[PDB]
Amino acid sequence: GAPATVTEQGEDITSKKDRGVLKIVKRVGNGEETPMIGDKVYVHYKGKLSNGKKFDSSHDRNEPFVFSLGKGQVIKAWDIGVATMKKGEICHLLCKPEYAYGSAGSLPKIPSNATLFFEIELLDFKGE
Ligand SMILES: COc1ccc(OCCN2CC[C@H]3CCC[C@@H](C2=O)N3S(=O)(=O)c2ccc3[nH]c(=O)sc3c2)cc1OC
Repeated sequence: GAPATVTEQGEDITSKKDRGVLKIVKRVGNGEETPMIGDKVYVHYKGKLSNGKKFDSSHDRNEPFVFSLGKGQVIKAWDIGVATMKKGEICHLLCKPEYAYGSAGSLPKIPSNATLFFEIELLDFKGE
């Protein structure tokens, strides 16, 4: 399935090249511009654990998830991954725990040492 495919066929987008964050572009977005640090970014996403369980979805809430890019408001994999996206892009990200919730996990849904899969759509980005 998609998690296996990004695990085996994804591109390492980390600066360390430690394969901690792998990406596949699923839908090519618009133009060449990616967001800049501090931009307000609007995304839709769904996340799955490596046991196949969906643990979150913005679609199911009928509202996007909004954060300021590159400020540690989200897991490291998201700051790194969303920074690579164009407006309108959909990607898959495979996130090792060192770029996610680490040994701590995140109760109630994310266990210790969890590799996470996300589908992310970059809806918009704007400077404030
Ligand atoms: C700078 O370092 C950090 C900053 C913020 C962090 O977490 C708060 C931000 N945040 C939650 C929003 C959401 C979308 C954005 C990505 C991610 C997220 O970052 N989660 S998520 O889908 O993985 C997700 C969803 C439901 C859910 N239910 C649970 O019981 S656990 C859980 C996890 C953690 C950081 O380092 C550990």
